Amino acid sequence: SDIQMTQSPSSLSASVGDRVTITCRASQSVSSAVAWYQQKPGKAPKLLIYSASSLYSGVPSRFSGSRSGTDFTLTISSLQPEDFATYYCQQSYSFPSTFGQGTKVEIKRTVAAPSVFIFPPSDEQLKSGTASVVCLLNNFYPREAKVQWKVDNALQSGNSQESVTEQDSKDSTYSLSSTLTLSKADYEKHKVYACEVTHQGLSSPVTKSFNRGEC
Amino acid sequence: EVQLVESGGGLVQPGGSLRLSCAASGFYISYSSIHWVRQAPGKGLEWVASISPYSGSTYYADSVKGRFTISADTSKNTAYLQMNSLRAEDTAVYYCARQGYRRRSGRGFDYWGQGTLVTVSSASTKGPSVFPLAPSSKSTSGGTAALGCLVKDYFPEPVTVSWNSGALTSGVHTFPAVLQSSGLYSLSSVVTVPSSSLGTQTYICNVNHKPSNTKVDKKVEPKSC
RNA sequence: GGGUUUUUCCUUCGAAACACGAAGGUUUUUAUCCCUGCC
RNA sequence: GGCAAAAAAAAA
Repeated sequence: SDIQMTQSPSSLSASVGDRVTITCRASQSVSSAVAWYQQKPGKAPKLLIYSASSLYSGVPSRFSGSRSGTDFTLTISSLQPEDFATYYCQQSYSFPSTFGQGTKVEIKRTVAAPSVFIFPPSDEQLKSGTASVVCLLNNFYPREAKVQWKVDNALQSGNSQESVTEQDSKDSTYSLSSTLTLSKADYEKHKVYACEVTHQGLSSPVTKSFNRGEC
Repeated sequence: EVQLVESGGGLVQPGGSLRLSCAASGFYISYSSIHWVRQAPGKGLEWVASISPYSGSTYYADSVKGRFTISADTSKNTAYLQMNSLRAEDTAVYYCARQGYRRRSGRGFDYWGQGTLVTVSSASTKGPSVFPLAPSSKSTSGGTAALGCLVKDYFPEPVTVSWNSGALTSGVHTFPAVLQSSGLYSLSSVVTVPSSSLGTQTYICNVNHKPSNTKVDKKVEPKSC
């Protein structure tokens, strides 16, 4: 007889000043013994609402919760950039206790074009027989943006790893790391190392590069 | 002023055992319910145990009964979690939480530790080799330009990078570690500044991998001529 | 029907989900208790 | 009308 919490949705995205609503439905009765948390990436969670609807001492007024039988909503009257987080609902009606799968609220802001960078693999790393040229996209929006690697105009595939920060808490911009990993052979073998990115701050795709030796 | 500080996690091998502890400061653990809540990497939170006051009664998630066991020491104002028969499924960040005061917040959890990461793996630890990423120019450098440290090949998470020992925070971006086919982690930390102050200031990153027990500071420079 | 004597469920509170405590509540079961004498 | 009686245990 374990109670299960069903949060909706898994993710959502609204502009600043938009109104956003999360809901959790309970398998069975939990009274108003429901709490809601905010979790920003990596840090611990924070209490927003206790007792299904009461507002915890210190939280902004724009967060509220209500209960309709077994239907719990959590509503953020005005979205603000500080509010990109992941929200969880918790029932503490009986043991064991149950959370939701979690709702990840992203934020909508105007398109911001990445400033692109390329780095030659430091030769201390060529001291070790491996190559790590690496490409960078700083402070941009939206998240979806595509990097292509070229080597002597030869398009490359299946050898590069991308990593992207969480959305910024102030201006809600993203940042991405494309790292191409290769050997010491293939680095001093070819000459030019192109990195082209296609994004919506770009009329045409932008490419940055260098040559080997001439650094 | 209230604060919970968990510790004791790390890398442990399957079948192995750990003990976490939770050091309370700011309030006495005997008068609230203390719970442990774990969170898998990138997945959601999961209640694990709790002990309620005065009675000292405990309760456990179905996931961990038989294996896990929560105790409290009211003198050391510490709550503990002994973990036996550890399995790969148990790899997570572990939080201890205080249940707030009944009038002040019902059954809500009002203060949380910052969490201690437990890695269940057969692998053995390796510290990173860290390589600088230099701002590359073949002409004059009067703009804003970026630079950073590459942190390659280590296990397990986490590493902690700090530019100039915490002096540099504006425009710093430490990327999440991605896991290479090698089975080791590797990430990049970047910081932006106007190059107008490049030649006068120094750019060292403070990397630190306590699993491997490594602390390295590389010193980021420009390239050829 | 009205009770006596024991139980429980619930409610508010005690730093308090259970356990312990305080102050309260209005119901109902057992033909498995009493409804008897006196001006 | 005025008194006096009597009396075991369960459940929400």
